[PDB]
Amino acid sequence: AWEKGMEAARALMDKYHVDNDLKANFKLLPDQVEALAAVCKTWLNEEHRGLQLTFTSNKTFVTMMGRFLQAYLQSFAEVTYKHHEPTGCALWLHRCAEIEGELKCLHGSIMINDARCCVHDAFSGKSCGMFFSEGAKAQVAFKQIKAFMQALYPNAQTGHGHLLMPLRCECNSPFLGRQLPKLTPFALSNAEDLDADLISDKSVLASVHHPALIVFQCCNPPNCDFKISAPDLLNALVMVRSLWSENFTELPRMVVPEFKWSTKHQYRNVSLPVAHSDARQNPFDF
Amino acid sequence: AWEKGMEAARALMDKYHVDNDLKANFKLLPDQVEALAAVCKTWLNEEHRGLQLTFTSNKTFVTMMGRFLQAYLQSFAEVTYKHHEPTGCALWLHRCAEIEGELKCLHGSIMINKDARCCVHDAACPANQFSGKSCGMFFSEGAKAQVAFKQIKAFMQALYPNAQTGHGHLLMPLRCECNSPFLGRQLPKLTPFALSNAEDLDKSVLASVHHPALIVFQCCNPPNCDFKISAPDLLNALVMVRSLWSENFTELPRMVVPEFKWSTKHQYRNVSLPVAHSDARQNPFDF
Ligand SMILES: [Zn+2]
Ligand SMILES: [Zn+2]
Ligand SMILES: [Zn+2]
Ligand SMILES: [Zn+2]
Repeated sequence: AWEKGMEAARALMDKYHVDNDLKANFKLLPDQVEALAAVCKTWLNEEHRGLQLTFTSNKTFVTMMGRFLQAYLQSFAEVTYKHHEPTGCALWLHRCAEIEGELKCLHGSIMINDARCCVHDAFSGKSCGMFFSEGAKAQVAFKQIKAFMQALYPNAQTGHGHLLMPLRCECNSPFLGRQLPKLTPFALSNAEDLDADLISDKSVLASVHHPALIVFQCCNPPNCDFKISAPDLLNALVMVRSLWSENFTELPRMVVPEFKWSTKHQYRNVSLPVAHSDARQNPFDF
Repeated sequence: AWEKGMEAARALMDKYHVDNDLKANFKLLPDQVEALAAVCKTWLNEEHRGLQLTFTSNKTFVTMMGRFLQAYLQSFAEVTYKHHEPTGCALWLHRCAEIEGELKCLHGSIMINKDARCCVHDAACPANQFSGKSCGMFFSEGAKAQVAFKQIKAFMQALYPNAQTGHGHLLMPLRCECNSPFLGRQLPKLTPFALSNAEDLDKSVLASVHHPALIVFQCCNPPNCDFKISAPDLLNALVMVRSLWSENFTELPRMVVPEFKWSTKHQYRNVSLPVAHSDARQNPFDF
Protein backbone atom coordinates (compact mmCIF):
# COMPACT_ATOMS: atom_id res chain seq x y z
CA ALA A 1 0.00 0.00 0.00
CA TRP A 2 2.19 2.80 -1.39
CA GLU A 3 -0.38 5.51 -0.57
CA LYS A 4 -0.46 4.64 3.14
CA GLY A 5 3.27 5.09 3.77
CA MET A 6 3.38 7.91 1.23
CA GLU A 7 0.95 9.81 3.47
CA ALA A 8 2.27 8.80 6.90
CA ALA A 9 5.63 10.08 5.65
CA ARG A 10 4.45 13.55 4.57
CA ALA A 11 2.67 13.87 7.91
CA LEU A 12 6.03 13.45 9.67
CA MET A 13 7.60 15.83 7.16
CA ASP A 14 4.92 18.38 8.01
CA LYS A 15 5.11 17.98 11.78
CA TYR A 16 8.89 18.42 11.73
CA HIS A 17 8.76 21.08 9.01
CA VAL A 18 11.01 19.80 6.23
CA ASP A 19 11.76 22.13 3.30
CA ASN A 20 8.84 21.99 0.84
CA ASP A 21 11.51 21.34 -1.81
CA LEU A 22 12.69 18.08 -0.19
CA LYS A 23 9.11 17.45 0.90
CA ALA A 24 7.74 17.68 -2.65
CA ASN A 25 10.15 15.32 -4.45
CA PHE A 26 9.90 12.43 -1.96
CA LYS A 27 7.92 9.58 -3.53
CA LEU A 28 8.97 6.70 -1.24
CA LEU A 29 11.44 5.52 -3.90
CA PRO A 30 14.28 3.01 -3.01
CA ASP A 31 16.87 5.51 -1.83
CA GLN A 32 15.32 8.86 -1.03
CA VAL A 33 16.70 9.35 2.48
CA GLU A 34 17.62 13.03 2.79
CA ALA A 35 14.06 14.01 3.75
CA LEU A 36 13.73 11.26 6.36
CA ALA A 37 17.14 12.20 7.74
CA ALA A 38 15.86 15.80 7.82
CA VAL A 39 12.89 14.65 9.89
CA CYS A 40 15.20 12.79 12.28
CA LYS A 41 17.63 15.71 12.67
CA THR A 42 14.82 18.15 13.55
CA TRP A 43 13.31 15.62 15.97
CA LEU A 44 16.70 15.19 17.65
CA ASN A 45 17.26 18.94 17.91
CA GLU A 46 13.82 19.21 19.54
CA GLU A 47 13.34 16.26 21.89
CA HIS A 48 17.03 15.26 22.27
CA ARG A 49 19.48 18.17 22.45
CA GLY A 50 21.66 16.29 24.93
CA LEU A 51 22.63 13.55 22.47
CA GLN A 52 26.32 12.73 22.87
CA LEU A 53 28.00 10.50 20.29
CA THR A 54 31.13 8.44 20.99
CA PHE A 55 33.38 8.13 17.90
CA THR A 56 30.58 8.85 15.46
CA SER A 57 30.01 11.46 12.78
CA ASN A 58 26.80 13.41 13.42
CA LYS A 59 25.90 13.36 9.71
CA THR A 60 26.36 9.59 9.72
CA PHE A 61 24.12 9.22 12.76
CA VAL A 62 21.11 11.00 11.22
CA THR A 63 21.68 9.16 7.93
CA MET A 64 21.42 5.76 9.61
CA MET A 65 18.26 7.01 11.31
CA GLY A 66 16.83 7.89 7.90
CA ARG A 67 17.60 4.36 6.68
CA PHE A 68 15.94 2.75 9.69
CA LEU A 69 12.91 5.03 9.31
CA GLN A 70 12.69 4.26 5.56
CA ALA A 71 12.63 0.62 6.62
CA TYR A 72 9.65 1.16 8.94
CA LEU A 73 7.54 3.22 6.53
CA GLN A 74 8.10 0.53 3.90
CA SER A 75 7.32 -2.22 6.43
CA PHE A 76 4.29 -0.18 7.53
CA ALA A 77 2.85 0.41 4.06
CA GLU A 78 3.86 -3.09 2.90
CA VAL A 79 6.08 -1.85 0.07
CA THR A 80 8.94 -3.89 -1.31
CA TYR A 81 11.60 -3.28 -3.94
CA LYS A 82 13.13 -6.31 -5.69
CA HIS A 83 16.76 -5.43 -4.96
CA HIS A 84 16.85 -2.96 -2.08
CA GLU A 85 17.10 -3.44 1.67
CA PRO A 86 16.29 -0.07 3.32
CA THR A 87 18.35 -0.22 6.55
CA GLY A 88 21.54 -1.04 4.66
CA CYS A 89 22.68 -3.13 7.63
CA ALA A 90 22.96 -6.81 8.53
CA LEU A 91 23.13 -8.97 11.66
CA TRP A 92 26.55 -10.60 11.98
CA LEU A 93 26.75 -13.42 14.54
CA HIS A 94 30.20 -12.37 15.80
CA ARG A 95 31.58 -15.40 17.66
CA CYS A 96 34.56 -13.26 18.74
CA ALA A 97 33.31 -13.00 22.33
CA GLU A 98 33.35 -16.66 23.36
CA ILE A 99 36.77 -18.35 23.45
CA GLU A 100 39.39 -15.92 24.72
CA GLY A 101 42.05 -14.91 22.23
CA GLU A 102 39.91 -16.44 19.48
CA LEU A 103 38.58 -13.86 17.01
CA LYS A 104 36.84 -14.75 13.73
CA CYS A 105 36.36 -13.03 10.36
CA LEU A 106 33.22 -12.74 8.18
CA HIS A 107 34.07 -16.13 6.62
CA GLY A 108 33.55 -17.85 9.95
CA SER A 109 37.20 -18.88 9.97
CA ILE A 110 39.25 -18.21 13.09
CA MET A 111 41.59 -15.26 12.61
CA ILE A 112 45.17 -16.43 12.10
CA ASN A 113 48.25 -14.53 13.28
CA ASP A 114 50.06 -10.48 18.18
CA ALA A 115 48.34 -9.23 15.04
CA ARG A 116 45.48 -11.16 13.44
CA CYS A 117 44.18 -11.52 9.90
CA CYS A 118 41.71 -13.40 7.73
CA VAL A 119 42.93 -16.95 7.01
CA HIS A 120 43.16 -16.12 3.30
CA ASP A 121 45.71 -13.40 4.16
CA ALA A 122 48.56 -15.55 5.49
CA PHE A 123 44.99 -8.49 2.26
CA SER A 124 43.83 -9.72 -1.14
CA GLY A 125 41.98 -12.33 -3.19
CA LYS A 126 39.35 -14.41 -1.43
CA SER A 127 39.61 -12.41 1.80
CA CYS A 128 36.83 -10.54 3.58
CA GLY A 129 38.96 -7.54 4.52
CA MET A 130 39.14 -8.08 8.29
CA PHE A 131 42.53 -7.38 9.87
CA PHE A 132 43.51 -6.39 13.42
CA SER A 133 46.83 -4.84 14.45
CA GLU A 134 46.33 -5.57 18.15
CA GLY A 135 44.22 -8.69 18.58
CA ALA A 136 43.67 -8.05 22.30
CA LYS A 137 42.12 -4.61 21.80
CA ALA A 138 39.84 -6.28 19.24
CA GLN A 139 38.24 -8.90 21.50
CA VAL A 140 37.75 -6.22 24.16
CA ALA A 141 35.72 -4.25 21.59
CA PHE A 142 33.55 -7.27 20.80
CA LYS A 143 33.05 -8.06 24.49
CA GLN A 144 32.02 -4.46 25.18
CA ILE A 145 29.23 -4.49 22.61
CA LYS A 146 28.06 -7.87 23.90
CA ALA A 147 27.84 -6.24 27.33
CA PHE A 148 26.15 -3.05 26.12
CA MET A 149 23.42 -5.09 24.41
CA GLN A 150 22.70 -7.09 27.57
CA ALA A 151 22.48 -3.92 29.66
CA LEU A 152 20.05 -2.42 27.16
CA TYR A 153 18.16 -5.73 26.68
CA PRO A 154 18.26 -7.60 30.05
CA ASN A 155 16.05 -10.64 29.43
CA ALA A 156 15.92 -11.42 25.71
CA GLN A 157 15.72 -14.71 23.78
CA THR A 158 18.44 -13.85 21.25
CA GLY A 159 20.37 -10.87 19.94
CA HIS A 160 23.33 -10.62 22.31
CA GLY A 161 25.43 -12.76 19.96
CA HIS A 162 24.70 -10.74 16.81
CA LEU A 163 26.21 -7.43 15.70
CA LEU A 164 24.13 -4.78 13.94
CA MET A 165 26.77 -3.99 11.32
CA PRO A 166 26.28 -1.69 8.31
CA LEU A 167 26.87 -3.19 4.85
CA ARG A 168 26.90 0.04 2.84
CA CYS A 169 28.66 3.37 3.35
CA GLU A 170 28.13 6.54 1.28
CA CYS A 171 30.04 4.76 -1.50
CA ASN A 172 28.05 1.51 -1.91
CA SER A 173 25.03 3.42 -3.23
CA PRO A 174 31.83 -2.45 -8.55
CA PHE A 175 34.85 -0.76 -7.00
CA LEU A 176 38.29 -1.86 -5.88
CA GLY A 177 39.10 -2.71 -2.28
CA ARG A 178 36.95 -3.81 0.63
CA GLN A 179 33.26 -4.30 -0.15
CA LEU A 180 32.01 -3.71 3.42
CA PRO A 181 32.68 -0.74 5.75
CA LYS A 182 35.96 -1.09 7.66
CA LEU A 183 35.64 -1.95 11.36
CA THR A 184 38.59 -0.50 13.29
CA PRO A 185 38.66 -1.06 17.07
CA PHE A 186 39.09 2.18 19.04
CA ALA A 187 40.12 2.47 22.70
CA LEU A 188 38.42 4.36 25.51
CA SER A 189 41.24 6.04 27.44
CA ASN A 190 39.36 7.80 30.23
CA ALA A 191 37.06 4.82 30.84
CA GLU A 192 40.15 2.85 31.86
CA ASP A 193 40.48 4.85 35.09
CA LEU A 194 36.97 4.71 36.58
CA ASP A 195 35.97 2.56 39.58
CA ALA A 196 33.86 -0.32 38.23
CA ASP A 197 31.66 -0.24 41.33
CA LEU A 198 30.10 2.99 40.04
CA ILE A 199 26.54 4.21 39.40
CA SER A 200 23.91 1.56 38.68
CA ASP A 201 23.90 2.31 34.92
CA LYS A 202 25.03 -1.04 33.52
CA SER A 203 25.41 0.21 29.94
CA VAL A 204 28.17 2.58 31.14
CA LEU A 205 29.53 -0.32 33.14
CA ALA A 206 30.10 -2.16 29.85
CA SER A 207 32.52 0.48 28.57
CA VAL A 208 34.28 0.55 31.94
CA HIS A 209 34.68 -3.25 31.93
CA HIS A 210 35.75 -3.24 28.26
CA PRO A 211 37.35 0.10 27.25
CA ALA A 212 37.16 -0.24 23.45
CA LEU A 213 34.55 0.35 20.73
CA ILE A 214 33.95 -1.20 17.31
CA VAL A 215 33.94 1.72 14.88
CA PHE A 216 32.61 1.21 11.35
CA GLN A 217 34.09 3.48 8.67
CA CYS A 218 33.97 3.72 4.87
CA CYS A 219 34.79 0.48 2.97
CA ASN A 220 38.15 1.90 1.96
CA PRO A 221 39.23 4.74 4.31
CA PRO A 222 35.90 5.71 -3.88
CA ASN A 223 35.67 6.60 -0.19
CA CYS A 224 33.62 8.81 2.14
CA ASP A 225 33.47 10.23 5.68
CA PHE A 226 31.22 7.39 6.91
CA LYS A 227 32.03 6.90 10.60
CA ILE A 228 29.89 5.41 13.40
CA SER A 229 30.47 3.32 16.54
CA ALA A 230 28.67 0.05 17.25
CA PRO A 231 26.60 1.28 20.24
CA ASP A 232 25.66 4.55 18.50
CA LEU A 233 24.31 2.56 15.55
CA LEU A 234 22.20 0.49 17.93
CA ASN A 235 20.95 3.74 19.51
CA ALA A 236 20.11 4.98 16.00
CA LEU A 237 17.69 2.06 15.67
CA VAL A 238 16.17 2.43 19.17
CA MET A 239 15.66 6.17 18.75
CA VAL A 240 13.86 5.74 15.42
CA ARG A 241 11.66 3.16 17.13
CA SER A 242 10.84 5.80 19.75
CA LEU A 243 10.05 8.40 17.08
CA TRP A 244 7.73 5.95 15.31
CA SER A 245 5.86 4.92 18.48
CA GLU A 246 5.47 8.57 19.46
CA ASN A 247 3.40 9.14 16.29
CA PHE A 248 1.87 5.78 15.29
CA THR A 249 1.99 3.69 18.49
CA GLU A 250 2.38 0.26 16.86
CA LEU A 251 5.79 -0.59 15.38
CA PRO A 252 5.33 -2.61 12.17
CA ARG A 253 7.45 -5.69 11.50
CA MET A 254 10.83 -4.64 10.13
CA VAL A 255 13.43 -7.37 9.73
CA VAL A 256 17.11 -6.62 9.26
CA PRO A 257 18.88 -9.49 7.36
CA GLU A 258 21.18 -11.99 9.04
CA PHE A 259 24.66 -11.80 7.53
CA LYS A 260 25.72 -14.82 5.48
CA TRP A 261 29.12 -14.81 3.79
CA SER A 262 29.39 -15.03 0.02
CA THR A 263 31.96 -14.42 -2.71
CA LYS A 264 30.29 -11.09 -3.61
CA HIS A 265 31.80 -9.47 -0.49
CA GLN A 266 35.39 -10.52 -1.31
CA TYR A 267 38.27 -8.08 -1.45
CA ARG A 268 38.34 -6.94 -5.09
CA ASN A 269 41.86 -6.65 -6.50
CA VAL A 270 41.38 -6.39 -10.27
CA SER A 271 38.93 -4.10 -12.03
CA LEU A 272 36.33 -4.86 -14.71
CA PRO A 273 36.19 -2.85 -17.95
CA VAL A 274 33.41 -0.26 -17.93
CA ALA A 275 32.41 1.44 -21.17
CA HIS A 276 32.75 5.19 -21.72
CA SER A 277 29.62 6.50 -23.44
CA ASP A 278 29.98 7.47 -27.09
CA ALA A 279 27.46 9.58 -28.99
CA ARG A 280 27.78 7.39 -32.07
CA GLN A 281 25.52 4.71 -33.51
CA ASN A 282 28.34 2.83 -35.19
CA PRO A 283 31.75 2.05 -33.63
CA PHE A 284 33.92 2.54 -36.71
CA ASP A 285 33.82 4.43 -40.01
CA PHE A 286 34.51 2.53 -43.25
CA ALA B 1 30.28 4.40 66.47
CA TRP B 2 26.98 4.49 64.58
CA GLU B 3 24.73 4.51 67.67
CA LYS B 4 26.69 7.45 69.16
CA GLY B 5 26.07 9.60 66.11
CA MET B 6 22.45 8.45 65.92
CA GLU B 7 21.70 9.79 69.41
CA ALA B 8 23.37 13.11 68.57
CA ALA B 9 21.59 13.25 65.22
CA ARG B 10 18.20 12.57 66.80
CA ALA B 11 18.73 15.39 69.32
CA LEU B 12 19.38 18.00 66.62
CA MET B 13 16.43 16.72 64.57
CA ASP B 14 14.11 16.86 67.58
CA LYS B 15 15.10 20.30 68.88
CA TYR B 16 14.99 21.89 65.43
CA HIS B 17 11.74 20.07 64.63
CA VAL B 18 12.53 18.12 61.47
CA ASP B 19 9.75 16.49 59.41
CA ASN B 20 8.67 13.09 60.75
CA ASP B 21 9.15 11.30 57.41
CA LEU B 22 12.68 12.64 56.90
CA LYS B 23 13.93 11.91 60.41
CA ALA B 24 12.21 8.51 60.42
CA ASN B 25 14.23 6.82 57.67
CA PHE B 26 17.49 8.59 58.57
CA LYS B 27 20.12 5.89 59.13
CA LEU B 28 23.26 8.09 58.92
CA LEU B 29 24.19 6.85 55.44
CA PRO B 30 26.67 8.94 53.35
CA ASP B 31 23.97 10.05 50.90
CA GLN B 32 21.47 11.04 53.60
CA VAL B 33 22.14 14.76 53.77
CA GLU B 34 18.54 16.05 53.42
CA ALA B 35 17.64 15.84 57.12
CA LEU B 36 20.89 17.56 58.10
CA ALA B 37 20.24 20.34 55.60
CA ALA B 38 16.84 20.65 57.31
CA VAL B 39 18.30 20.99 60.83
CA CYS B 40 20.41 23.87 59.48
CA LYS B 41 17.61 25.70 57.64
CA THR B 42 15.50 25.67 60.80
CA TRP B 43 18.37 26.92 62.96
CA LEU B 44 19.00 29.65 60.39
CA ASN B 45 15.38 30.82 60.47
CA GLU B 46 14.97 30.70 64.23
CA GLU B 47 18.42 32.09 65.13
CA HIS B 48 19.83 33.96 62.10
CA ARG B 49 16.95 35.15 59.90
CA GLY B 50 19.11 38.18 59.16
CA LEU B 51 21.87 36.40 57.23
CA GLN B 52 23.26 37.97 54.07
CA LEU B 53 24.75 36.09 51.10
CA THR B 54 26.87 37.77 48.42
CA PHE B 55 26.76 35.77 45.14
CA THR B 56 25.39 32.64 46.80
CA SER B 57 22.24 30.55 46.49
CA ASN B 58 20.48 30.09 49.82
CA LYS B 59 19.79 26.53 48.69
CA THR B 60 23.52 26.02 48.26
CA PHE B 61 24.35 27.52 51.67
CA VAL B 62 21.96 25.06 53.32
CA THR B 63 23.34 22.13 51.31
CA MET B 64 26.91 23.02 52.28
CA MET B 65 25.94 23.43 55.94
CA GLY B 66 24.36 19.96 55.74
CA ARG B 67 27.64 18.51 54.49
CA PHE B 68 29.82 20.15 57.15
CA LEU B 69 27.28 19.05 59.74
CA GLN B 70 27.41 15.47 58.42
CA ALA B 71 31.18 15.74 58.61
CA TYR B 72 31.04 16.76 62.27
CA LEU B 73 28.48 14.10 63.15
CA GLN B 74 30.69 11.43 61.57
CA SER B 75 33.84 12.78 63.28
CA PHE B 76 31.97 12.83 66.60
CA ALA B 77 30.75 9.26 66.14
CA GLU B 78 34.08 8.07 64.67
CA VAL B 79 32.52 6.69 61.49
CA THR B 80 34.19 6.75 58.08
CA TYR B 81 32.88 5.31 54.84
CA LYS B 82 35.01 4.02 51.99
CA HIS B 83 34.36 6.03 48.83
CA HIS B 84 32.91 9.01 50.72
CA GLU B 85 34.10 12.37 52.00
CA PRO B 86 31.28 14.24 53.83
CA THR B 87 32.38 17.84 53.23
CA GLY B 88 32.66 17.44 49.47
CA CYS B 89 35.47 19.99 49.83
CA ALA B 90 39.28 20.20 49.79
CA LEU B 91 41.86 22.75 50.99
CA TRP B 92 43.76 24.11 47.98
CA LEU B 93 47.10 25.75 48.79
CA HIS B 94 46.84 28.03 45.75
CA ARG B 95 49.87 30.26 45.33
CA CYS B 96 47.88 32.86 43.36
CA ALA B 97 48.54 35.62 45.90
CA GLU B 98 52.35 35.47 46.26
CA ILE B 99 53.83 36.97 43.09
CA GLU B 100 52.04 39.91 41.45
CA GLY B 101 50.43 39.14 38.11
CA GLU B 102 51.25 35.47 38.62
CA LEU B 103 48.53 32.83 38.95
CA LYS B 104 48.74 29.04 39.20
CA CYS B 105 46.15 26.49 38.02
CA LEU B 106 45.13 23.40 40.03
CA HIS B 107 48.30 21.71 38.76
CA GLY B 108 50.64 23.84 40.82
CA SER B 109 52.09 25.21 37.60
CA ILE B 110 52.07 28.77 36.27
CA MET B 111 49.46 29.94 33.77
CA ILE B 112 49.99 30.81 30.14
CA ASN B 113 48.67 34.09 28.79
CA LYS B 114 46.17 34.36 25.93
CA ASP B 115 45.65 39.06 29.82
CA ALA B 116 43.70 35.82 29.76
CA ARG B 117 45.35 33.01 31.72
CA CYS B 118 44.98 29.32 31.03
CA CYS B 119 46.33 26.01 32.26
CA VAL B 120 49.77 25.19 30.73
CA HIS B 121 48.37 21.93 29.33
CA ASP B 122 46.08 24.06 27.15
CA ALA B 123 49.05 25.73 25.43
CA ALA B 124 48.03 24.26 22.09
CA CYS B 125 44.30 24.95 22.57
CA PRO B 126 42.43 28.00 21.24
CA ALA B 127 41.80 30.47 24.06
CA ASN B 128 38.82 28.99 25.92
CA GLN B 129 38.85 25.38 24.67
CA PHE B 130 40.15 22.68 27.04
CA SER B 131 42.44 19.74 26.29
CA GLY B 132 42.21 16.32 27.92
CA LYS B 133 45.06 16.95 30.35
CA SER B 134 43.51 20.22 31.54
CA CYS B 135 42.34 21.10 35.03
CA GLY B 136 39.61 23.21 33.47
CA MET B 137 40.99 26.43 34.89
CA PHE B 138 40.72 29.56 32.74
CA PHE B 139 40.53 33.30 33.51
CA SER B 140 39.64 36.01 30.98
CA GLU B 141 41.13 38.62 33.29
CA GLY B 142 44.21 37.43 35.15
CA ALA B 143 44.38 40.66 37.15
CA LYS B 144 40.81 40.54 38.44
CA ALA B 145 41.30 36.85 39.23
CA GLN B 146 44.24 37.61 41.53
CA VAL B 147 42.27 40.37 43.22
CA ALA B 148 39.72 37.67 44.04
CA PHE B 149 42.45 35.56 45.62
CA LYS B 150 43.84 38.56 47.51
CA GLN B 151 40.39 39.27 49.00
CA ILE B 152 39.91 35.72 50.29
CA LYS B 153 43.36 35.73 51.90
CA ALA B 154 42.59 39.03 53.62
CA PHE B 155 39.13 37.81 54.69
CA MET B 156 40.73 34.71 56.21
CA GLN B 157 43.28 36.89 57.98
CA ALA B 158 40.61 39.13 59.52
CA LEU B 159 38.64 36.15 60.82
CA TYR B 160 41.76 34.38 62.21
CA PRO B 161 44.46 37.00 63.04
CA ASN B 162 46.67 34.70 65.13
CA ALA B 163 46.32 31.71 62.82
CA GLN B 164 49.53 29.69 62.74
CA THR B 165 48.77 27.97 59.44
CA GLY B 166 45.80 28.21 57.09
CA HIS B 167 46.01 31.68 55.53
CA GLY B 168 47.43 30.25 52.29
CA HIS B 169 44.75 27.62 51.75
CA LEU B 170 41.38 27.89 50.02
CA LEU B 171 38.39 25.83 51.14
CA MET B 172 36.71 24.88 47.87
CA PRO B 173 33.95 22.42 46.92
CA LEU B 174 35.08 19.47 44.83
CA ARG B 175 31.54 18.45 43.88
CA CYS B 176 28.44 20.35 42.79
CA GLU B 177 24.93 18.87 42.72
CA CYS B 178 25.99 16.89 39.63
CA ASN B 179 29.05 14.91 40.67
CA SER B 180 27.50 13.96 44.01
CA PRO B 181 30.38 10.37 34.27
CA PHE B 182 29.97 13.54 32.24
CA LEU B 183 32.05 15.63 29.87
CA GLY B 184 33.73 18.93 30.66
CA ARG B 185 34.99 20.08 34.05
CA GLN B 186 35.11 17.51 36.87
CA LEU B 187 35.13 20.14 39.64
CA PRO B 188 33.03 23.31 40.22
CA LYS B 189 34.07 26.20 37.96
CA LEU B 190 36.02 28.84 39.94
CA THR B 191 34.88 32.19 38.49
CA PRO B 192 35.95 35.62 39.87
CA PHE B 193 33.17 38.23 40.33
CA ALA B 194 33.77 41.97 40.83
CA LEU B 195 32.32 43.80 43.83
CA SER B 196 31.32 47.09 42.21
CA ASN B 197 29.86 48.83 45.28
CA ALA B 198 32.88 47.91 47.41
CA GLU B 199 35.03 50.48 45.61
CA ASP B 200 33.07 53.38 47.15
CA LEU B 201 33.02 53.29 50.95
CA ASP B 202 35.44 45.60 60.75
CA LYS B 203 38.36 44.00 58.91
CA SER B 204 36.16 41.45 57.09
CA VAL B 205 34.49 44.30 55.21
CA LEU B 206 37.88 45.99 54.65
CA ALA B 207 38.94 42.86 52.77
CA SER B 208 36.27 43.30 50.09
CA VAL B 209 36.97 47.04 49.96
CA HIS B 210 40.72 46.63 49.50
CA HIS B 211 40.29 43.82 46.94
CA PRO B 212 36.90 44.33 45.20
CA ALA B 213 36.47 40.83 43.74
CA LEU B 214 35.18 37.46 44.95
CA ILE B 215 35.82 33.83 44.01
CA VAL B 216 32.55 32.12 43.07
CA PHE B 217 32.19 28.34 42.84
CA GLN B 218 29.47 27.45 40.35
CA CYS B 219 28.50 24.07 38.84
CA CYS B 220 31.34 22.02 37.29
CA ASN B 221 29.88 23.05 33.93
CA PRO B 222 27.53 26.10 34.14
CA PRO B 223 24.19 17.35 33.43
CA ASN B 224 24.02 20.82 34.97
CA CYS B 225 22.81 22.31 38.25
CA ASP B 226 22.19 25.56 40.13
CA PHE B 227 25.17 25.37 42.47
CA LYS B 228 26.43 28.84 43.36
CA ILE B 229 28.42 29.97 46.40
CA SER B 230 31.21 32.48 47.06
CA ALA B 231 34.46 31.67 48.88
CA PRO B 232 33.80 33.77 52.03
CA ASP B 233 30.20 32.52 52.32
CA LEU B 234 31.43 28.92 52.10
CA LEU B 235 33.85 29.71 54.95
CA ASN B 236 30.93 31.19 56.90
CA ALA B 237 28.84 28.09 56.20
CA LEU B 238 31.62 26.20 57.99
CA VAL B 239 31.84 28.62 60.93
CA MET B 240 28.10 28.64 61.49
CA VAL B 241 27.88 24.86 61.66
CA ARG B 242 30.66 24.98 64.26
CA SER B 243 28.43 27.35 66.29
CA LEU B 244 25.35 25.15 65.92
CA TRP B 245 27.46 22.31 67.30
CA SER B 246 29.00 24.15 70.27
CA GLU B 247 25.60 25.60 71.14
CA ASN B 248 24.27 22.03 71.33
CA PHE B 249 27.22 19.88 72.48
CA THR B 250 29.96 20.71 75.00
CA GLU B 251 32.97 19.65 72.91
CA LEU B 252 33.70 20.20 69.22
CA PRO B 253 35.18 17.08 67.54
CA ARG B 254 38.13 17.30 65.17
CA MET B 255 37.16 17.47 61.51
CA VAL B 256 39.83 17.55 58.79
CA VAL B 257 38.87 18.71 55.30
CA PRO B 258 41.30 16.92 52.89
CA GLU B 259 44.13 18.84 51.25
CA PHE B 260 43.79 19.08 47.47
CA LYS B 261 46.47 17.12 45.66
CA TRP B 262 46.10 17.06 41.88
CA SER B 263 45.20 13.74 40.32
CA THR B 264 43.98 12.20 37.09
CA LYS B 265 40.32 11.94 38.12
CA HIS B 266 39.99 15.72 37.89
CA GLN B 267 41.12 16.28 34.28
CA TYR B 268 38.69 17.64 31.73
CA ARG B 269 36.95 14.81 29.89
CA ASN B 270 36.50 15.42 26.16
CA VAL B 271 35.48 11.93 25.01
CA SER B 272 32.18 10.41 26.14
CA LEU B 273 31.08 6.89 27.02
CA PRO B 274 28.10 5.24 25.24
CA VAL B 275 24.85 5.36 27.22
CA ALA B 276 21.91 3.21 26.17
CA HIS B 277 18.36 4.33 25.34
CA SER B 278 15.13 2.94 26.78
CA ASP B 279 13.58 0.44 24.38
CA ALA B 280 10.28 -1.16 25.40
CA ARG B 281 11.08 -4.47 23.69
CA GLN B 282 12.37 -7.68 25.26
CA ASN B 283 14.22 -8.81 22.12
CA PRO B 284 16.61 -6.41 20.30
CA PHE B 285 16.07 -7.70 16.75
CA ASP B 286 13.01 -9.01 14.90
CA PHE B 287 13.83 -12.40 13.41
ZN1 LIG C 1 37.86 -13.64 6.16
ZN1 LIG D 1 32.40 5.14 1.62
ZN1 LIG E 1 46.14 23.06 35.04
ZN1 LIG F 1 26.38 20.82 38.66
